[PDB]
Amino acid sequence: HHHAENESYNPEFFLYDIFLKFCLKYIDGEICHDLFLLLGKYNILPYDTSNDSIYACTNIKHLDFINPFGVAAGFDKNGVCIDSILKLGFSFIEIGTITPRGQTGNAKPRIFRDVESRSIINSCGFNNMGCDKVTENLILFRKRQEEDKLLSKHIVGVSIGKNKDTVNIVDDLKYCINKIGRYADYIAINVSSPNTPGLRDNQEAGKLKNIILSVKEEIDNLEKNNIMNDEFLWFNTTKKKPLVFVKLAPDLNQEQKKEIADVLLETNIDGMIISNTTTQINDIKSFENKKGGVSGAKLKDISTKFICEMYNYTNKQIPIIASGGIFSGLDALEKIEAGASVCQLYSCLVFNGMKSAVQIKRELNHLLYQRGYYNLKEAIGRKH
Ligand SMILES: Cc1cc2nc3c(=O)[nH]c(=O)nc-3n(C[C@H](O)[C@H](O)[C@H](O)COP(=O)(O)O)c2cc1C
Ligand SMILES: Cc1cc([C@@H](C)NC(=O)c2[nH]cc(C3(c4ccc(C(F)(F)F)nc4)CC3)c2C)n[nH]1
Ligand SMILES: O=C(O)c1cc(=O)[nH]c(=O)[nH]1
Repeated sequence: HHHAENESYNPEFFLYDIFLKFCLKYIDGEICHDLFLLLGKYNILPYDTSNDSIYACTNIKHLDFINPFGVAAGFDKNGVCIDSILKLGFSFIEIGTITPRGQTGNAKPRIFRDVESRSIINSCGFNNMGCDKVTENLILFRKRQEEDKLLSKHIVGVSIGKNKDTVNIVDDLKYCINKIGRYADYIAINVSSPNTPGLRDNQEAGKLKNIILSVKEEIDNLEKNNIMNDEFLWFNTTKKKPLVFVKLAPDLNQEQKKEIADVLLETNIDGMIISNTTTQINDIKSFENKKGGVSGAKLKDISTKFICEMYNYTNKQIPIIASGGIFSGLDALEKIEAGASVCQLYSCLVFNGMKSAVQIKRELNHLLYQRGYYNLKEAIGRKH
């Protein structure tokens, strides 16, 4: 895997795969992740030195993604590794999920990998330093961005959720908006983690509608009450108020999916993230003892079908962010042709490591060539 065919700051430098195979075999998952974050904290991760193809750029409303690959929520929960993760070759990252107060999360061990099936199962429970500290972390990023031209088009979304013991989710969502919203290019509303009791209940149509409208109202009030401030309000990439996405769980029946789509149309959500982890996977022997949501290759078909379903149920009016089992350029094109405008990676970064973005971007470009597309946007929804 000598990178020279396509030194150490190259994401495909041959030692990374060697270290990763060893880590995946012998080293606890959460310790591997700590080591990754530590390398990123000290800016010693490798970095991608390519200009991305202009023919694989994509957008959701005014968000102009330089390429179609971001890192999904839950990878940099605290926003401590934003620059270094982006510089691996990703166009955006969704930090969080954050909650108003910090939490250490559910008890360990709580994360388990299965290399054979390229799957993960987790019961993390929203481990994060809390909205106020993560807001300081994001502000530090936004200040570095302001000075580094190389980062000026990269996007940062923030996933928001509730503390375990909070009764009304809306209170926690509004708290996060008023503290971190002005530094976000978009807000992702997390009503789909399987590891916070009762959170998924908020996918019910009536509750979801009130959640979306409350979040939009709070963002709109943030603007109204602060535009005239001397310091410009939107200290983000877009220089506009954050868009609002909802992240949905794949474990829903067809009637729930249809009622949610009706709500998304009425409330004018800006995007839907399809999807979070699933609790409906049984045939992973090494996970049989274990609690939580499953990610990875065994989630691919489930979530791709879910994209097709919500694209049609929303009559193609709500942009889609794809999450679930994306590893290859083929996987990515299947999500886009199913309806997605943009892809998020998580398991691919765990199992393929530092080369994840370089490799998948290369694979997608070649496929767009072979398939005869002029650009990526032409492929969106072409399955339908
Ligand atoms: C350890 C772990 C923590 C996660 N934490 C979050 C989270 O905090 N918020 C969220 O919206 N999704 C979270 N996810 C889900 C991912 O963002 C992603 O939606 C999911 O893993 C499916 O994508 P993949 O198959 O590419 O891994 C987490 C996933 C894992 C494995
Ligand atoms: C929230 C959460 C997620 C997790 C688990 C699922 N994350 C991981 O397994 C993980 N994350 C990052 C890595 C990579 C890495 C890590 C270390 C090294 C080395 F340099 F040390 F070799 N190389 C490569 C893949 C790049 C891995 C294997 N736990 N908790
Ligand atoms: O923090 C977690 O446990 C978590 C959140 C989420 O949204 N999805 C997930 O799989 N885990």
